[PDB]
Amino acid sequence: GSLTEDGLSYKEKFVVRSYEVGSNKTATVETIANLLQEVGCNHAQSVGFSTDGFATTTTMRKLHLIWVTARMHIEIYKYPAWGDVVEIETWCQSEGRIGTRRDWILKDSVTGEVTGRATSKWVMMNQDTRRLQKVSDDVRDEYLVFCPQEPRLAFPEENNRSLKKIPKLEDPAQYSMIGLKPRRADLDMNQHVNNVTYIGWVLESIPQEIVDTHELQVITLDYRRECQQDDVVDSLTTTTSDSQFLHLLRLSGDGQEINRGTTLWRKK
Amino acid sequence: GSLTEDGLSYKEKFVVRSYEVGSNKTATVETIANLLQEVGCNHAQSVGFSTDGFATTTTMRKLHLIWVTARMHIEIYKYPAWGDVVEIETWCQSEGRIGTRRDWILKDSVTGEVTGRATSKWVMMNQDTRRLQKVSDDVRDEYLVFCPQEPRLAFPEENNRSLKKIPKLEDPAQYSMIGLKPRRADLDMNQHVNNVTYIGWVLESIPQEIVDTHELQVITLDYRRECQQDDVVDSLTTTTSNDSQFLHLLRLSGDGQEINRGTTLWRKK
Ligand SMILES: Cc1noc(C)c1C(=O)NCCC1=CCCCC1
Ligand SMILES: Cc1noc(C)c1C(=O)NCCC1=CCCCC1
Repeated sequence: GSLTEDGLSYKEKFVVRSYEVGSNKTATVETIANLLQEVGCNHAQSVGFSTDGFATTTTMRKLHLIWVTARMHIEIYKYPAWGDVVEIETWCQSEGRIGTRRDWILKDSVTGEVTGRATSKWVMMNQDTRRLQKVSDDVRDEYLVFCPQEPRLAFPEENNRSLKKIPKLEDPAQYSMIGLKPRRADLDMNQHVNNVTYIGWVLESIPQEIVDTHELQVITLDYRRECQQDDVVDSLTTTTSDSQFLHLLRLSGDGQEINRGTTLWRKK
Repeated sequence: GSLTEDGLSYKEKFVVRSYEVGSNKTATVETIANLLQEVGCNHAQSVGFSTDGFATTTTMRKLHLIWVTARMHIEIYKYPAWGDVVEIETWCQSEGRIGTRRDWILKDSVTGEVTGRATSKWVMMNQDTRRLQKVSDDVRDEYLVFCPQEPRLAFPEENNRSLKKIPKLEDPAQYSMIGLKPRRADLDMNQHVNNVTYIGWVLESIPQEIVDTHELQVITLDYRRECQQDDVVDSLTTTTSNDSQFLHLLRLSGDGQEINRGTTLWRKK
């Protein structure tokens, strides 16, 4: 992997591993999501930001400020097979005082064809109080020198799937998976649950028949609250429709929301 | 990755990924175990065996026979850091009519120093009845051409940890983690739970204080029964011991049917 010629984006190649594939002999969506966070981390390191998952600058660390994912949107046209070479390109951009955006383009290295794309919105917050801040001015300058100044959107379409409001699932849910817990493998260097684990938890309430007759095409997820090491999650799914579903992750007892999303599935 | 000059072993290099590390900023044991299974699969493919996790030959598929892990033994001296390059060498060997053995050597590519080693015993079995059978001569000849004919042991020692009998944990267990379930990410191409998930489940009943003051040095695990997609596991641990040793047991949540038993040796950090 390396920053491109202009230094305003990063590229990296991956060979799909034997343990990274599911029932269709193709990469799981959790493998794809892990590959996205890997190239995003390598881009953060190549420009001097932190590599702890928060992509902080010098002044952000001085003020105990971090970047947190608020929303994610992934669209996959073709899942890579075992042994395939995928090329991922990533870049970040300023969204005024609202926050940051990180985009990804996935391509098959042999054909150069776009096989997937992703977008994510990030917000600035105090690491201890968790209170959101509007992006100041001294922070915008420390990281805008690494962003293209002209807009560069992985999903350029005027008001598309990545910018639609997600509603709260109403009880009773059609499908559910209860008592989900993260294990040590799901935790990062600072013992926080990996962002990709929440994707897997959402998909656990999808029935096995849908998974065996359909492929996941689009996934939009809102991150409301962080799940701790000792927290237990309930995964809820209801059909809204191709096949579409509405999702909800909440804490096992009290029912405190952690995530809500939508999935669009295509027949095999 | 590629088979070595003599074709009797396989090597592959890996760069440790950001999401593959834990609290120490070093690779988790599940990442190490996944890297071992990856190079083992690439070696199976390089010599024409199946790549479904069973490493079957033509005649084995004709008779519905598969290789299954019976025991695993891993020793780690130094866990690789984020961005480090590790080199893994693997080879398999005939253990007469008992089964096969697969060995691994982990090295830091920059220093060439041995940072870890692993061994595993495999047994032949009918895929459907799950009945273990002695390895026949037809099968023995189809894979012996890929094994070194002289012994090559990752753990050559005359009385080492990889060949010690593991006892069954007696209730009450000192520590426990209940209601563990595999997710879709933990399943292979044929919807079987990945062998590395069982390692992670064993380590879930280790207290967080041990994990934060010690590093895992040795892990020996016996695989008695396969956990299904819809099965729920209970993880049990009791201290047996500068070092700390534990006895482990994985069993089904209800009835308590054993799936695994093992031992871990931890060194002060
Ligand atoms: C920048 C940066 N610095 O460290 C990391 C790690 C990144 C990064 O790109 N993380 C993406 C997080 C994510 C991926 C897939 C699921 C939804 C959330
Ligand atoms: C040969 C072969 N062919 O496909 C695969 C996959 C292998 C392989 O080496 N699997 C190792 C299994 C394992 C890994 C970590 C500890 C527990 C047991």
